[PDB]
Amino acid sequence: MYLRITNIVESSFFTKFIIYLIVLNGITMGLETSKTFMQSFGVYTTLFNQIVITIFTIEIILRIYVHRISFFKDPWSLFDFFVVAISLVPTSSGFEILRVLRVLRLFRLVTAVPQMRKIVSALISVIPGMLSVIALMTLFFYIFAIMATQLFGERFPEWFGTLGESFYTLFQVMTLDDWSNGIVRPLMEVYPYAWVFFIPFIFVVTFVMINLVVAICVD
Amino acid sequence: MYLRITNIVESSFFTKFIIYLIVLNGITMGLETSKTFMQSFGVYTTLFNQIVITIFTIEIILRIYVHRISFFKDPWSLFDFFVVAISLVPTSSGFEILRVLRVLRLFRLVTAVPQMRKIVSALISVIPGMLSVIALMTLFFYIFAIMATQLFGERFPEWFGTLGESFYTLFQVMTLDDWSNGIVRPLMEVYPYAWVFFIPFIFVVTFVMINLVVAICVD
Amino acid sequence: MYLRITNIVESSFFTKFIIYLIVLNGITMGLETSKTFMQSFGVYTTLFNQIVITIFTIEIILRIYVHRISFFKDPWSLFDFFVVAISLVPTSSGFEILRVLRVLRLFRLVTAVPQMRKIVSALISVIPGMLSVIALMTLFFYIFAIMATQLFGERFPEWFGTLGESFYTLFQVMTLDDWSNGIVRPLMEVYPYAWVFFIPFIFVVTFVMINLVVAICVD
Amino acid sequence: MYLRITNIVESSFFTKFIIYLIVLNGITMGLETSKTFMQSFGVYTTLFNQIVITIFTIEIILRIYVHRISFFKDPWSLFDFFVVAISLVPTSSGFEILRVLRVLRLFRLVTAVPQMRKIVSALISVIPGMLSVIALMTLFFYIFAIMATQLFGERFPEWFGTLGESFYTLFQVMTLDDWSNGIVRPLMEVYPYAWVFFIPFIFVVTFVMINLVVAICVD
Ligand SMILES: [Ca+2]
Ligand SMILES: [Ca+2]
Repeated sequence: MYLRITNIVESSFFTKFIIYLIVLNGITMGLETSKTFMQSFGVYTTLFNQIVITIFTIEIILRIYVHRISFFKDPWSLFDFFVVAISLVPTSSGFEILRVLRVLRLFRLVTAVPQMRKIVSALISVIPGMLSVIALMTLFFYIFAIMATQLFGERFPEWFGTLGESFYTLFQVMTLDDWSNGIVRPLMEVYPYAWVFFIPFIFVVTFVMINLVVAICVD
Repeated sequence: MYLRITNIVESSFFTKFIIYLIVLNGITMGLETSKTFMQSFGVYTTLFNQIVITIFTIEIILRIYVHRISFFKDPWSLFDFFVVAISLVPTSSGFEILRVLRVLRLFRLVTAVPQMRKIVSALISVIPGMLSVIALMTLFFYIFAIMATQLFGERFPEWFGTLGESFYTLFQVMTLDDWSNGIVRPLMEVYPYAWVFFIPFIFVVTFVMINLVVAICVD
Repeated sequence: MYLRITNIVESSFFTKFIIYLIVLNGITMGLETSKTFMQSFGVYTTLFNQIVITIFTIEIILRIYVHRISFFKDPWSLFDFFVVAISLVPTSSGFEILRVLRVLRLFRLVTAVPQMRKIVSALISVIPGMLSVIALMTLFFYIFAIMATQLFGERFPEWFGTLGESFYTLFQVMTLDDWSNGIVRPLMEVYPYAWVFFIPFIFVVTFVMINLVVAICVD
Repeated sequence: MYLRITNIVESSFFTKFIIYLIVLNGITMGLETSKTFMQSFGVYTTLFNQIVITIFTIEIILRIYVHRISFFKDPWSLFDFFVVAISLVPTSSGFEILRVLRVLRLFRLVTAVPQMRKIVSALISVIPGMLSVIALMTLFFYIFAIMATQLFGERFPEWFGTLGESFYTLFQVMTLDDWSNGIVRPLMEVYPYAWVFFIPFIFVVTFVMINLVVAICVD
């Protein structure tokens, strides 16, 4: 039966049928948003949902026999596995993000339609070039986050109280989001010199970020 | 009579006369802004305004006898038709926005003068080389918007209570506009881990946007 | 005496004596900032000021005989002229920005030193290859600023009440400064669809602004 | 004994031992953040600290014999000296920032690992080609910072009261951080024309900054 299924799975109709399902479960998920819609068609949607989930595991099962090892060395395939697997944990127990993480299957429209794959791959491929910088920065954030925690977290614990909090705040300053009126001006009412910590921080982090982008507009 | 009017329409004087009317009507519309000016010279204005609208329909009528089907295959011509069209719907009934949409005719200055046409066309021309990415993002926004609506819309309905609102709020975070003190910090007072949703959201969306820009610094 | 002075003006000493004065008057102007310093050495620096103002007029006079018509066709010279002229208008009368515009002379350090001149000129020269774009944008701002005034000015006059106000607010949205929580969200409490005006406005304006930057990276 | 140690220092083991210490002290410094961890194992980590600081000075001592004048002409080497030196200054007296500045030693992970050194060097190397522009801006900031102090510092001393504050505030406008609702709109409630100072300021400073990035995508 091997070549029978290898001709079912690999068939245009099979793929195009999967894609047709994604776009339907996709649409169906944007409807599960309406409290109104659930009070009229809630049952329709939960069933339709459970259905598609089977169809996708059947498919993923079929897909595996036709590929075996070759499959668990395909990024795109692994993805579909894990995404469907997430969708498999029952509508219960554990955390509830799993019920929410289900909507990740709409990312299959990327995986199971070229052009997306291409563009996605075009994007991801840039990442290796950045890891030298990214590393540098994370060391930097780690260093400043520590300094910040022990300079400001006594009077300003919301913002710098914990190593993690400083990380968050520092990230915020880096996105330049409300950094002066929101954060540094307050700090200064107590620690006049706080500007000496944040202006340099901003220069460095924005400098690095400009290089990093110019780096990507060459490779 | 055709070649008579073809010579009239194609005549530089005709074009330049149109362009002259635009720069007059534009100035007129900026004066229609002043409550003072309208009490003084509102009469002068509304008639000069209606006059121009006639002239522009006559022109557009003339312009079609001289181009026929070639016209409705011209972007710029279509534009002008559709723009003057808007301005034709009476100063009453339906949606008061129409009366306001009238000012779109000042975009005829773009259409009736080249170099503008050049620059605009230069701009537009970049779009198709972006649609692979734009689509990618929209799928992303769509996925996260749904996730957010079901993660935060109960305690935070202004911001996430609805698919639309999540779209809006998500866009706002993307523009990095007041995203931390304005939104995530609040969110966190209830959902400590909301940073796990938004920091990734921010990296991705910002990354994509950098690639999209560099993509245009190649083509 | 012509060639005598033509040898004084062109003299490296003279030029370097000018640059020396600038850096002093510059230093002197940052000292004039302190209320304390003025209560000690105010009279010192006021005279020192009037002194330098003469020296600079003497020079610009000498500079003219030596160059005549050639001088009033030099950007950098015209500048130096006008910036000294401002510094000549009596310490009284009219507007008091003239007392404040006097600090523009420190821009002579840009004029009187190359590399600065190089860099300034390098910058400026990019401008003509932007005017096509700048025009487009200004037309756009003018169009939207009009729409906005007659759509939100009635309920929201601080922000859109006047053509100028809308220009201002629009600029602010363009810099993406506090635009959603600060403006569009309030707007929406009254005009639910105001998002329809501002999201597009942002796309256009930021798209256009990105192209304009990529233009300056191929020129 | 010279060549004996020149084979100790210049050994793989040595370097990799140093790197191993950094990553350990680094982890130790993130644990010193927790008030909990300090009430438990504070003693462990305070000793561990003095230990590493010894090892590092011994190493730096060794490193100098093996290198002499070649060492105090290596950026990276000088760094480690200075950084370790700061870490030597007793746990008392003067200012406490010295105690905090100690965490700068984690920058040795950059000093003492290539690729980092490469990437950092890549970045720093870009700087000299910016000094022409940077200079320009600092003159510009200085000129406007002075202007602002005398136009707004009387009614608005938090923001422009002192030369320094104006620098700070102006910097903030440059990052476009809450500049309109936070600063200019208020300023305008008293000085209607303040927009005539800040909008130009913003174009110039943003324009320049755009070029400066385009420069770094050519050099
Ligand atoms: Ca803000
Ligand atoms: Ca902001």
